[PDB]
Amino acid sequence: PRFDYVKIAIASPERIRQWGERTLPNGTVVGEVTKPETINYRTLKPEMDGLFCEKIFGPSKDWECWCGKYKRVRHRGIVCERCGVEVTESRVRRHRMGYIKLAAPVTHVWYLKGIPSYLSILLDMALRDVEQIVYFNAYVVLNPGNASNLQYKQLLTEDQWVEIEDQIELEGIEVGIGAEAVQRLLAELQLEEVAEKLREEILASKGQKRAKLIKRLRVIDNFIATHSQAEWMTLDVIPVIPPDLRPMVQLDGGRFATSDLNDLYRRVINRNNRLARLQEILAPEIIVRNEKRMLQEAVDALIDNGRRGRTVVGANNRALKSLSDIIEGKQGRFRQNLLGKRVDYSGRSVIVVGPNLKIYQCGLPREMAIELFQPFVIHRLIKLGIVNNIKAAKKLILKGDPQIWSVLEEVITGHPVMLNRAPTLHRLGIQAFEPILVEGRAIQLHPLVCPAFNADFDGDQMAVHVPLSLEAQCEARLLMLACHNVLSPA
Amino acid sequence: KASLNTDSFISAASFQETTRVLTEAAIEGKSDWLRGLKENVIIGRLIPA
Amino acid sequence: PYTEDSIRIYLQEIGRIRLLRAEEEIELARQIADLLELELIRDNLTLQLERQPSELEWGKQNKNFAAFRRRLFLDRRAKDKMVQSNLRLVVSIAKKYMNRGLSFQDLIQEGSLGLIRAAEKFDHEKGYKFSTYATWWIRQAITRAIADQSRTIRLPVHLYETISRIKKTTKLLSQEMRRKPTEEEIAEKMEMTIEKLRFIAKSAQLPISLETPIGKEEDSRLGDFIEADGETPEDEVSKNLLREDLENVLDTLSPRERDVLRLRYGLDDGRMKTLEEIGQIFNVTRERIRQIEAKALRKLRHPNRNSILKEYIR
Amino acid sequence: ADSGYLTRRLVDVSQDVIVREQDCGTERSLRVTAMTDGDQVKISLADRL
Amino acid sequence: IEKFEIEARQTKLGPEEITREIPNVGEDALRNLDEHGIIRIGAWVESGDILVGKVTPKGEADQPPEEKLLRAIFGEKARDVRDNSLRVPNGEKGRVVDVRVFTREKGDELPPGANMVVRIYVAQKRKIQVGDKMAGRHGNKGIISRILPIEDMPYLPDGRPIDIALNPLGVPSRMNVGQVFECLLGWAGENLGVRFKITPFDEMYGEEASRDTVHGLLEEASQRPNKDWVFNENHPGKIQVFDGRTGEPFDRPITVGQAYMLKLVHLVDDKIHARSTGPYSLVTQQPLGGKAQQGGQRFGEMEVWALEAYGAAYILQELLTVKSDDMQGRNEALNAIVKGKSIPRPGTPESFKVLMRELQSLGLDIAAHKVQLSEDGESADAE
RNA sequence: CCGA
DNA sequence: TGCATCCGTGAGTCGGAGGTAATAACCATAACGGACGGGCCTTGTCAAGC
DNA sequence: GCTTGACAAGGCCCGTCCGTTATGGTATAATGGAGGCTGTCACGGATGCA
Ligand SMILES: Nc1ccn([C@@H]2O[C@H](COP(=O)(O)OP(=O)(O)OP(=O)(O)O)[C@@H](O)[C@H]2O)c(=O)n1
Ligand SMILES: [Mg+2]
Ligand SMILES: [Mg+2]
Ligand SMILES: [Zn+2]
Repeated sequence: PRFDYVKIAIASPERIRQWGERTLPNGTVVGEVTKPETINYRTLKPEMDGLFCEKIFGPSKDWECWCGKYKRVRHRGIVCERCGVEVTESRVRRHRMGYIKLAAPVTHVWYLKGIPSYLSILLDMALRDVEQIVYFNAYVVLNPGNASNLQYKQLLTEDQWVEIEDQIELEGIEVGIGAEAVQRLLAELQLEEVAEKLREEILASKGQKRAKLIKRLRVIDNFIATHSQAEWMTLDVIPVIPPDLRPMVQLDGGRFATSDLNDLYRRVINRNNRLARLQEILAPEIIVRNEKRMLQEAVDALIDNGRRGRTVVGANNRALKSLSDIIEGKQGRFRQNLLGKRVDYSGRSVIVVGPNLKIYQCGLPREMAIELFQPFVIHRLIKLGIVNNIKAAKKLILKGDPQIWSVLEEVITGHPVMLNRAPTLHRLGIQAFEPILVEGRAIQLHPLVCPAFNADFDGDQMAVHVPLSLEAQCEARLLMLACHNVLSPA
Repeated sequence: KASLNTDSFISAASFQETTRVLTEAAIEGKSDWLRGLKENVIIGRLIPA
Repeated sequence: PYTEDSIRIYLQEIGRIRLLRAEEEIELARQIADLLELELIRDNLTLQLERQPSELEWGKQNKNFAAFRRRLFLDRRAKDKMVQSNLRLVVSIAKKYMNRGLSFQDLIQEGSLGLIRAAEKFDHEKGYKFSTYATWWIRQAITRAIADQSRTIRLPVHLYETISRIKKTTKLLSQEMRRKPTEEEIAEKMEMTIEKLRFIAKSAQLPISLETPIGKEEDSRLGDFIEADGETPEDEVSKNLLREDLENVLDTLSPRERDVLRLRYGLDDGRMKTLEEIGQIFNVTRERIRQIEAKALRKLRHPNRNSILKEYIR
Repeated sequence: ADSGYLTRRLVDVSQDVIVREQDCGTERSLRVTAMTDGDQVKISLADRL
Repeated sequence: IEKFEIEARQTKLGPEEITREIPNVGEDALRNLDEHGIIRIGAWVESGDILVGKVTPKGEADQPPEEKLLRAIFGEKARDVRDNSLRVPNGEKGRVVDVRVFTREKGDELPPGANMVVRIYVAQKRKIQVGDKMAGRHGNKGIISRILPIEDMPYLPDGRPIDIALNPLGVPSRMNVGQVFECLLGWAGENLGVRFKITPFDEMYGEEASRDTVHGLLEEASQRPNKDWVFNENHPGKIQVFDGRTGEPFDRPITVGQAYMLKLVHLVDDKIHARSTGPYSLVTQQPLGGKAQQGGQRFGEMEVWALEAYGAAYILQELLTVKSDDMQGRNEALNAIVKGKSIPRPGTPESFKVLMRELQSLGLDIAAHKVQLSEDGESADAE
């Protein structure tokens, strides 16, 4: 469909649950991943609750349920009453996503360990102190009531907290540790009150203090305009990527080829289930505290591996690729798959000199030309009444015929062809030519277009591209043809 | 610095420092109105030139 | 000091607690047994009173409820102390199982769960120390966590014990027969099928990541060579032209037999039907329907004026 | 690598400069002289206009 | 000599077998195969010929209504195996010289999960060709661009034609002067028959030692009783050369000699490649890369800048959508080209939806919106 | 590792 | 408040070939689930008749 | 242009049946971890310290 703009924001827990939850006709939601299983080892089918589950993500085959009994195409829009898998086409595993319900709150590592670290800006604390509270190395005072030695957002060690327990002062003093304390500190921050206090504080303050007050006020003003809560920087629900974007394929030899995202999700689910088990049976607090810190380090490695602490490695001490590592670099999604792609209807060969051949003309080899212009030849072989379908046309094309060469000669007449030599340093590195069929295997280039390509005949190769549409052939002829590119653009 | 201080977070994220640009764009809640050559290539549309 | 080593932080946190003595272990085991029998009578009261035993207690049958809460608090503190004081034994055991697939902290936490089970299963009336029974349960929990986690496509525990038995049997039959190793005698000494042995050896393989480099550089990747399993655009266009030519051939014959053949194979509904349900689409029953589709196939099997479809023969 | 990184930065800083209108209707101007480093010229005025 | 290897693996649906009975293969495509389905030693193979016939037991049997009706009409019993034979790639003709087969019950032991392994060696004699690389010992590379007949090649005043013409402008810009010393000394040794041997840095024995050695040996070769056209004292390194087409001598004397030229591994047969439509990638659904997997050329970011510096918005749009990772656009474009109609308008590419799902899985509420008549609504890009 |  | 120390961020484009990881308990016992075999019904051909 | 009757074929469906799989357990005593960096360069913030 068409759209006008793209808007980015912070995801709430209800929104993350809205991406993952899908209801059934029986009245049951199916969106939560509860087990770290992927597929069964005996039969290579996904398990009924896990990272590849067919109730959450969809069927692995077209119009087929998991347990059987619905193998036909005729059941459309139905859900199996025995298994629970909707009988749909199997391409919904590119789109359908799930979620993981955490047993403890966790902080997003983008908002804590970034620069300028918006969590410590909004909390008005130092980054080392918030990083010490989150990873269970220090306490913090949530209720400073009835004390002169204690104040709000003050950090304490374990010794300082057990020596406060001498006085049992004689009132209710609360403390907190981990991301529960950070979530409770963010949940009680009145945004309009702190904003008007900062606006009443900037007009009467010093020089270097004023820049910090301006930075905190401009962070706080974003949370009122976006209508987003400050406690949404701590995660209660974790979204799970669709399973076809983290595929698990089998190689010829029996070994399975997996992606690195499955190990990180498996660690998150394993530590979550162990934390729920420890909280169920009332384990000692030194064991439950180490389990929450490990879950915190597990969620951070899934999002950005090696951002805060030790980098999680694999088999040969190679670091696992994470959700920000698949997008953040020159091998990521932007620079390798969106701004530049591999294309169909293309080829390459070495170039030779082309004297006794005009400008705007390239010498295109014949075996290269039957491959690049194959659907245009297939269309002409049916229009001329030689064959009747694509299979006879492909058979006569591959078997070799003298009719195919006359057909290709009358097909490539007037069809411009774009030539490219890497590196493409300026505009004249891609130019369009009218091909003539030469015999041999090299591409014949005209000697006058050679400084425009920076190309000599001692080993250079050039790529060839065929425009398909009629607007694309009219643009190669009127805008890119080599007999109109005499002057430099610089 | 002038490439990263543009009105479009898609171009600034595809250029350099993707994590920081996406974090400030998510906190500021900003929209990308698809005005430029680099966004329409990523979207898949005709470029506006 | 500030550090980012969580293992060092946890080792300092367990080094802050001292080690027990033996009479301490006897007294804590007595309090743990008291706690467990109190939880047993609590569990049978929940099984009798439909899970509303929070205000019910058989230890008394106002100050008595406070004494009961104090007793329960001291027994729970005794259990937590006996678990907490022995966390050094878990670190001393779990440092041997380091490179089998789990990290150090996962082995420590699973051995801690095993230590919890050993502290709730200890018998002080046997004279034995706590460390032997604790070592048994900690190694049990660590090996069960290895067999349950640390593999993407996980294998059951009996498969791991079968792999170990096969390793021992092959090494013993290689000590006996020094040359010419024989899978026939390997399957003989294990009393199993040779294709079952090949299945065990195939399931025992480890996966390889799609992000591993192929050469000694960063230019290549394993996922760059894996083809997506789908249908080509050539097959799509060939079956679409086959569908169009098929409909244009079928609409040349009589209109009744054309829709009979179309409802028979799902060329309009997307649902292949039986012979009787054509008899409920019409009202004439299914015996005329089979003769209709038979003579329609005989008319389409004519040598003249039907060879346009004969080129799709593969 | 230095040359190509400079080229990528220059492309990203000015990927949205398209000719949109025919005239802006301004009175501001740029003074052009012949570029000289010493007594001999480098670019003359006729080449610069 | 090329080497081809095929393994008869073990599949869950059944064992793969190497056989002579292959479906959808004609009569005379099996003449070179033996009784087991393998080629014999000394057979000539070209591109597409069967080396080892192999089948595997496919077992899904999910047929569309078109195939069901076509097998209702014309008989057409669908077999349980499919073709998986080893074939010669595009090009790579030659003679089969070694057909060694390894079987586990013959005494061999294999990679696990494979029944038998066949290894086939195919040898070919490659002549010199237009597009091949050629070089000397002085860094003077080049590509052959024309092969002329000897009646068209220039010839010497004894009537002997020239084997190779090199451009003289590649010498003083590249500053490799020793090739002219080498060709003149080799031509003196050709006219004498002595096969010289000269160690480098020979200017220790005097000033202009290489020049004096070369011209003195050329003079002594020209003092032969029949060969006095070899050296001219007016212009030393040059002699008169005649044109093969007209018979006229060239206006200026030309340096001739005997050079030692080399043929390099960069031949045009290993360089030519073309793709119409092949396999695709797993997640991105873009064409693969590489000659071995019939991959497509990468249209990188600099090529996108070059197309944007032109006009050419439609060339750039079809290069990014209907030629890569838009599957409905791929099918529609191929159908419109085959049926001769207009190619329709493309949709959202597949990698952009992958990026949207990845940014959502990072925890960012990113969505596309559409405004129409005072209304904002979130659009569904997955459709 | 090599080639442009 | 100025200077020293620290940390995160970047470092050109295409093509070919080869090619990865690599060591570590054992035992009873019940619950579970796919496979296999009769029962009934639904379905698909021969065959004679108006 | 249909109709009824014989002859089988084969999916659903509910029993056992045996191989797989999950779970619990073992009682001398054992009580803080191996394991690599150590030859890049330059710029910009952010601490941090005198
Ligand atoms: N690391 C490299 C090396 C080479 N090239 C490209 O390859 C060409 C190399 O030309 P080549 O023929 O190898 O050398 P010449 O410059 O022609 O010099 P010579 O004639 O002496 O070989 C360069 O222009 C350049 O565009 C490149 O992009 N990157
Ligand atoms: Mg060159
Ligand atoms: Mg050159
Ligand atoms: Zn089902």
